[PDB]
Amino acid sequence: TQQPIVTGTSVISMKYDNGVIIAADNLGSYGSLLRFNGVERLIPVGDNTVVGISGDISDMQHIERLLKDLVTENAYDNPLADAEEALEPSYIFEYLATVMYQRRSKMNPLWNAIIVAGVQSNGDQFLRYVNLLGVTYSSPTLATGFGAHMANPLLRKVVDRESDIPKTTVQVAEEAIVNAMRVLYYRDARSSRNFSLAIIDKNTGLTFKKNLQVENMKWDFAKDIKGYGTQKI
Amino acid sequence: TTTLAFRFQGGIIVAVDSRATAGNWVASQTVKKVIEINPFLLGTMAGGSADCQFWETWLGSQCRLHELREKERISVAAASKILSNLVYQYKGAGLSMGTMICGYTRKEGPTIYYVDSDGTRLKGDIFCVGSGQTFAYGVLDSNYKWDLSVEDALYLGKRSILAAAHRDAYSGGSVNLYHVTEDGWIYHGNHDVGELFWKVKEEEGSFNNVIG
Amino acid sequence: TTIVGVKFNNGVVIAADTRSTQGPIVADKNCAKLHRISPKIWCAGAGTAADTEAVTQLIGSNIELHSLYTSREPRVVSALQMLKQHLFKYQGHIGAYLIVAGVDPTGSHLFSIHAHGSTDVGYYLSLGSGSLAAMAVLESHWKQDLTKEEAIKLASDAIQAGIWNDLGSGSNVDVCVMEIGKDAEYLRNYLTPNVREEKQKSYKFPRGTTAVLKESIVNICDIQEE
Amino acid sequence: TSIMAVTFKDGVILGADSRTTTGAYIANRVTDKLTRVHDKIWCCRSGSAADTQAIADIVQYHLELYTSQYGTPSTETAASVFKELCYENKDNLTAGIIVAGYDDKNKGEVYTIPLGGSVHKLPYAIAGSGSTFIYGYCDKNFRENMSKEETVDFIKHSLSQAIKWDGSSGGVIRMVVLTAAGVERLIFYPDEYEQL
Amino acid sequence: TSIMAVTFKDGVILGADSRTTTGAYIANRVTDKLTRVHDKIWCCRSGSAADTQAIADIVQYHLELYTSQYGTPSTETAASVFKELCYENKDNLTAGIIVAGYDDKNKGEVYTIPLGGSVHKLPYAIAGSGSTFIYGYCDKNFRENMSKEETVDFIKHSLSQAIKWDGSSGGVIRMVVLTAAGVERLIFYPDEYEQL
Amino acid sequence: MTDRYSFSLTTFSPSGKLGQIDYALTAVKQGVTSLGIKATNGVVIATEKKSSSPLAMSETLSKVSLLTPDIGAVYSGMGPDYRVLVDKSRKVAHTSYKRIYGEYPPTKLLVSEVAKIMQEATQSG
Amino acid sequence: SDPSSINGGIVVAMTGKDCVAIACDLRLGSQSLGVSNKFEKIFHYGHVFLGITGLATDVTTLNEMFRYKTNLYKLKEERAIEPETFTQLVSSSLYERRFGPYFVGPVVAGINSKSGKPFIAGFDLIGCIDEAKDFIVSGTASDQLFGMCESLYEPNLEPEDLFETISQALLNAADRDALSGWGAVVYIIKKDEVVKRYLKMRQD
Amino acid sequence: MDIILGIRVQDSVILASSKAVTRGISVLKDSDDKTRQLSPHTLMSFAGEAGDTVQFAEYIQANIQLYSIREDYELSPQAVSSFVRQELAKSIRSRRPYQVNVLIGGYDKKKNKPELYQIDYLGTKVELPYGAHGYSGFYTFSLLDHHYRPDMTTEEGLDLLKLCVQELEKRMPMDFKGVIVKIVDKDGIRQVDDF
Amino acid sequence: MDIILGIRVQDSVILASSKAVTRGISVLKDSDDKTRQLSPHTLMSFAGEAGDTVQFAEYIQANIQLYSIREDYELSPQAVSSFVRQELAKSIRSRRPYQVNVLIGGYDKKKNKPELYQIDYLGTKVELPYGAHGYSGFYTFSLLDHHYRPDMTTEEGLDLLKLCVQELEKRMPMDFKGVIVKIVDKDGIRQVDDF
Amino acid sequence: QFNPYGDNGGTILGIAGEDFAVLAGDTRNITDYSINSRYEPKVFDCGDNIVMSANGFAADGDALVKRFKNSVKWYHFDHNDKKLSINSAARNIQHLLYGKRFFPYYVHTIIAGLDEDGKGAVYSFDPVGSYEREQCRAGGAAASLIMPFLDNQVNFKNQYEPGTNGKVKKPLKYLSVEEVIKLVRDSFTSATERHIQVGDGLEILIVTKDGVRKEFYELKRD
Ligand SMILES: [Mg+2]
Ligand SMILES: [Mg+2]
Ligand SMILES: [Mg+2]
Ligand SMILES: [Mg+2]
Ligand SMILES: [Mg+2]
Repeated sequence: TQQPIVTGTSVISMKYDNGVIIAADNLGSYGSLLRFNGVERLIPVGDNTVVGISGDISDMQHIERLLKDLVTENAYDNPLADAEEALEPSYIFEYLATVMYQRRSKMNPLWNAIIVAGVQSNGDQFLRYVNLLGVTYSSPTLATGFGAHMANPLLRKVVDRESDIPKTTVQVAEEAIVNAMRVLYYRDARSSRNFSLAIIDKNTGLTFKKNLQVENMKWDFAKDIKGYGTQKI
Repeated sequence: TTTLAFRFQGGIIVAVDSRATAGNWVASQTVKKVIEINPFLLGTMAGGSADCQFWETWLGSQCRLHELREKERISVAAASKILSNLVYQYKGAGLSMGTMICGYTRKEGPTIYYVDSDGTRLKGDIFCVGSGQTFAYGVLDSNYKWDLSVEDALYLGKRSILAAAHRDAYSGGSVNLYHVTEDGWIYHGNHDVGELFWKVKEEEGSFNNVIG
Repeated sequence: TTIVGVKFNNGVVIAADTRSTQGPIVADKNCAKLHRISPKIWCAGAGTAADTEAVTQLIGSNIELHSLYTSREPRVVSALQMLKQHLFKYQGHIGAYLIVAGVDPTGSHLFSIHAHGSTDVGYYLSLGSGSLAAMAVLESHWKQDLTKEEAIKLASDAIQAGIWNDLGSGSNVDVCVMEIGKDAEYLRNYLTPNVREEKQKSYKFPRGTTAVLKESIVNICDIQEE
Repeated sequence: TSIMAVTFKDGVILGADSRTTTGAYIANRVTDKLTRVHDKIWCCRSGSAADTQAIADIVQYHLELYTSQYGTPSTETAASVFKELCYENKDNLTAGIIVAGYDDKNKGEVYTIPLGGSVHKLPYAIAGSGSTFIYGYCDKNFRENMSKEETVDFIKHSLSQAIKWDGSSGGVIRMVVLTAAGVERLIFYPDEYEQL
Repeated sequence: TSIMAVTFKDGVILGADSRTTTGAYIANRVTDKLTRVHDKIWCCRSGSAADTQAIADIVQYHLELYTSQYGTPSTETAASVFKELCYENKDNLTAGIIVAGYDDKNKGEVYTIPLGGSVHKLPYAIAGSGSTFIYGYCDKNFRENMSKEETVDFIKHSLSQAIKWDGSSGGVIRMVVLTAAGVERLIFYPDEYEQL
Repeated sequence: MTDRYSFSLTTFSPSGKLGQIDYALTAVKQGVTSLGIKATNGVVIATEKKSSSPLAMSETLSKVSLLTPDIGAVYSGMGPDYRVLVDKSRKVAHTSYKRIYGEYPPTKLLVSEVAKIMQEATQSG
Repeated sequence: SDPSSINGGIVVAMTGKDCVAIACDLRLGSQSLGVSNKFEKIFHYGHVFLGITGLATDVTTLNEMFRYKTNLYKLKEERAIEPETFTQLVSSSLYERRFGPYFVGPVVAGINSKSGKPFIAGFDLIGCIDEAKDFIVSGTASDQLFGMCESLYEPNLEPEDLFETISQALLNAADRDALSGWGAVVYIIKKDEVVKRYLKMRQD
Repeated sequence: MDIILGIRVQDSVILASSKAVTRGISVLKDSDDKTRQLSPHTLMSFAGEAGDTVQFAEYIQANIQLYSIREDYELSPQAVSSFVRQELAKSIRSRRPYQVNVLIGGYDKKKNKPELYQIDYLGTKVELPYGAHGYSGFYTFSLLDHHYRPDMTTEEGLDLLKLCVQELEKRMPMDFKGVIVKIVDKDGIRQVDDF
Repeated sequence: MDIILGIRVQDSVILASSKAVTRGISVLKDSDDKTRQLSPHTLMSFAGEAGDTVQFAEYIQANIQLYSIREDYELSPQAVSSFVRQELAKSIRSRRPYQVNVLIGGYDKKKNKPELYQIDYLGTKVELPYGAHGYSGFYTFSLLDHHYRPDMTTEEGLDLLKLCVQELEKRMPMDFKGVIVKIVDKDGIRQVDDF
Repeated sequence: QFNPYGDNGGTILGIAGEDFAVLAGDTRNITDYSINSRYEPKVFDCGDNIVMSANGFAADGDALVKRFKNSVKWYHFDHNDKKLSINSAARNIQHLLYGKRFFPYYVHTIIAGLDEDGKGAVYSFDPVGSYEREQCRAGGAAASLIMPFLDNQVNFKNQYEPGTNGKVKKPLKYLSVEEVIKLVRDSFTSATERHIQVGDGLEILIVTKDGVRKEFYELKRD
């Protein structure tokens, strides 16, 4: 049993017709102190998987090393390490899910919420969630922390069920994600303007976008707001 | 819960209710509170349902191993003490158990051992365990005799569970009856309390307070 | 509960879902959360349901008496000031969380009020367990100079976000539109996207199925003549 | 919350962020924490929103009744009324208020009233959760008798840093300028102050 | 405690105050919080003195044994050893350590390891109770590729403010300069830095 | 200070007359005429707006007052006494009825409450 | 410990075609101990019927209180109180004890004597009105009653059909609750006749 | 105190009440009468917290005796029981509630019927053929359920009461030092001096 | 369990032990023998936490019986009491201590003397002329202090024991269902079947 | 303090027919007032004509189902591909659950299939392994809403034959698979209306001698 110290906030994600998108801001908070502004919380594994992690950053870094070690280990005595016997998103997830549940069962959890986003060998979209309790679930849209409350409602308006996935293009999906990130910046006190976004497409592969910013923000209406009730000036 | 067991001329009567509750919610009305350890030994289920179920069928395994090794029926004393010694090892861990280990052997005759998760092991003639135990004790104490017939003893056990089932909110559903003889136990049926109550009320003239 | 308030061109609109719950159980599937403080000042409540209904009636009553005394139509700021000073006095023990909206001779207004007595001004607001789902929609689609038809659309879309995504919210969308120089129009069950499907079976019993002990006529009438 | 008030040559300027949080949820991102108790006596509010609003409303009442009887009150008088409420009700209040005002006789004055209910007259004052991060910056950069433009820059840069580090602070930077000329409201948006 | 490490053109400089308190009593007013784990790899310690000393001693051992086998370790390697101890024993440690070192290949590097046991490579790092008050100042005044004299002034001014506001910090400002030229210790007394 | 008049100012005279009530009725007699007529589908109440000066805006002086949405009142006698009675009548319709039953009082009961206030001014100290 | 579940018991009310039905079990207990099988929880003031679950002392107290208040109401108003009005009275009365409440779950049922409209209403312990068209439930087996009522209920049931629906709703809900049962009563209410039926049920 | 029983038979009400008074470690008395005569044909037994029991019982007694003098009339048992309930119901929300449970056994001279009321410290009143407070019912009610008849004689009621007391003496851990039994009928209140 | 008494007279040790076994609400048994024969001339009574009492007593019994077989020799009461004390003293710092208080009554055949040892669950041993555990001593010791003589006969010891039991039955709140009395002398251990 | 347990809501229902068995469950997965997934399968085919669901805390639920499926596999390896009978599976699950008696799987487990005589069988477990064969068992959030309805509509409790007035009970006539599915659907429709954690979708697994079949139905998504 511990308490999280340096933390990362929402990870948001969704499926679209040819793959998955995942995004997460670059902030490492220290309580209310916005301590670290250059933290990458999307960690790619190979060219077919991106693991998004929120919660305790020290535990994130540990998980990051496990995944790095996993790639090394898979390559051992494996002539098809970059082909048929490459790591799948489903392998990477199941491994993490095992670790998370084992650690909660020893009463010493990795204080995280994780979303594994990727594309399988047969082109199938993979998107599944796991957290410090070892709880797992899959859905056309997945989000951690504040994202669950604010991003999901917006992302679900695009893909409300399984049948909406083939109707959703990468442009529409990315637009919805980027908008959700803006909304989280407005409303999550532990978020930052800077974020990273990763697209894993079955045709165009892994596109990893760094140093993105929330833009097209509405603030002008603030000038007209005065006092808290009766004040006019 | 209400469970009882008493010794008499014709052996042992074991009688239990059938209700299981989680708070005020009635989880089940068809629970088996008599564990059939083997064809000769019976155990009652009060306190922790799992703890009673698990460890008394385990007890059946130990009793089976005993008679394979010793080529002889295990005594009720020995069988009860296997269970009591086991739970005593777990003392503090939070096992919850209140059971009567019932059997009828040559050397002992009809024997009842009250075994407890605190490690208590008591031999006795009449035992009553559960939330409705006090109600069943009343009927038992005032009507019990050693020279009861098997028919009257069975009815007494049934009636004593009914007395508890009526008053105790956490007892009811149905009554399970067993008669333990030297040649083994004999099951004497499941008796719905709802139907039994009205039947007993009319035939016995009891429960005048209740309108039927 | 999901409740929202949205300012527009010539007035303000409030909206709410229609699910009231006791823990995880749905007590009423068509609750009326839009309350009237005065003809053109309406409010929606979240938190302790008795406290919201009770505090709106009390202020609504004192507002009416104040209106009669002053020979002037009631103002939203008066309802606001009376609500907050009452709630503050009770230090949050009255668990009323309100979005107050209305029109008066001063103009159109939109405020929120929290149980400890703090108030806030805004062009768009949301309260309740589905407030985050609703606010996401409001932050995504709100703009300046909304029309009446756009504001109703936005408000109800925000409530829907709560209905679908928040377990504390559900059933229908109630809306009330308060426009300047007009009667406030209360639109009860403006949307009905959660009608229960026909059951597979009828559970009407044969008559005489229930066992009966005694029948008797109950005397509800008064003591009779003669 | 990040709030401050700074005296300068022509008077005084109050500054504040616009973020109000319930835990990690931003309940209001466009809050007006600069509140008016008299024509040229304003205050910055920090702590319990309910408490500081209730206090400010009572003060405004007291200064309105004061004015009806004895004419315009001093900034010191306003600070005393704030103090009286905060001190006497310290057990039931969580309020940190900065009082700033402009007289013609006294010019710009700033009074800070922390949790305890004590009063401290200062050349400038900083308060709220975000103030902790700018004690160093403000102490190094503050000068007395600055110009209006310099003071606006000083507040803008200060609250920019407070907002940058404090998660409880954010949104727009509101300011209110108090001088002989009158009362001027200023607003500065994220795109402006973040790049500083 | 007020501690910081700053990279510059020629390498890196570590800075620290000298105050160690037990409650409000200053147990030691001339503490050396800049500690040596290798020839040109030092660290700044904050948190439990027992814990950070125990950790530093173990690291020094590990880097001494590393050097005997594999030659001079990198600053990254030293930070990893610090992290391994802090992370794996997070339940029983209260340690906030800044690791600073000079390679010829990598030049000046700074790694901060906060409570959790995470590692963050930075151009500069600040830590300790007094650091909260200088986040604004340090962010506004830090530049990359400063000179030795500029970096000394930056640290001296920063810790001066940290000391001024933080009661837990005080005494002298110690500094250690890490460059190709070697290891230089610097000390600055209250009469010097207070008047800044 | 303190209201030291804790005794009745209206008392029975030897003849059994309550002088102050009679004198109040005399003041009513001097007052401007007002009337009421009940129809099958409504009631009408009317009075003269006796303007004290032509410079006065008689629209600002309401002799006929709404008590509830379904109840109205008019008077004859002392205007100021009427005004305060209307204020009390409006409030009592809420406090002793609407805040209890969630509806406005029936005419007879509101009248009863008004009567009670007037009776108390006839006996109280 | 929990005052609303010491004594146990349930009330359910339903609307039908030109009729309402209100029903309750008869059990009063001291937690596990059954104390009385004749503790009726439904009362009436003129043609307005009030069921009350929860802490039995308060059930009794509130019945005596509403008898008191409806009697004075009648003397002054010169007419019997209506369900809609009484509902507001129950709400007012409960909320006046906001910070020291009666631990009860009242249920109003009746037919408006002037409009002939069937009416039911429920409250929490603090006065919040639940005015459902279909049905109101209350007591220690309210969850069970919700389940029964939700599936068994259909609108516009005739009096003698409604009787079967509400009876079966109550009975089977009470049989899944340890603290409810020991007999049951069902009132079938029409505009100018009310029938009261005691049901035969298991006594455990 | 501990055990108080009540049984309403054909033509009388019988109240049995323990004699023990225990101060934690020691039994200070073994002859305590836990009952008060409220009126000639109304008897109230009581059990609960020390001091509160007697204080409450005597307070009720005084009030009923006051009523009896003022009106020159004996209140019905039902009327007395309602008064008592209200006092306890008032008490439960007080600053310091009376922790007292009572049984009211009375003979209604108007209706010529015995009546037994059971009221707990919360003000929970129930009219019963037989009743108890505390754990007494747990042991005794199964016997009373079985044997009780509404047309029992006073002698049969006493015999059923003896059986209840015997069961208590067998299975209760506490020694309650026997019971004082009193009978309430048309002729008034009398004590059975041998039990 | 509850009351255990011991008295060493001229030529024997007498142990009196209650018969009740209570499971919270109900008295499950009224004939329980709270004693074990450790050797032909050594008897141990016991009282404490449920399960632990019998488990401990039988464990001691087995060990003494094992010693008796190995050496073909009966340990002196003093030797047995020292062994028992050590086991309890070991127990008190264990993960889960035996919550058991014992009286060891023995007749030393070598010295031709009766011996009574009192040992509590902490391993606090004392040799006494008369002893008790729990609250038993509080009621009985004033009587034993007064009447006891070292040259008492067995019959006189039993009479003084009856007086102690009577005082317990009068002033103790709990019904301990009488006592089983056993006598330890040169001829061994025997039970007084009428008491 | 770290809480190793959580509540993922959900509601499951097992009904044993004459020569069949159904195990149904909603597909909604939740924490607090948020929906995690509108379709997260909860009832699983475990092989050997056995279906299983472990409702409650989904992590323990997933762990248990996984370990049981594993136990079926190893039962085949160790005992010459012998079919694991429903009664044997039930006893095995008891030991899996009781294995963690002092740090339990926070789930209410139900399995369904056919017994060795080909008759319908449902077994019901508590979190620590006490179990029983049952005819009818709802588990999870809305169990209290469903079971009374089933007592009334499956077992015909409190229902008597018209005319006799309480003297003759309604006879316990056997229900077809189509009749059971109606009662399952109506149970879940009603539970969805009155319980916030129930909704989105209903997935039913039907077990017969021919094998395991699946049926899916939409539920209200509010
Ligand atoms: Mg406050
Ligand atoms: Mg910020
Ligand atoms: Mg029941
Ligand atoms: Mg029962
Ligand atoms: Mg639902």
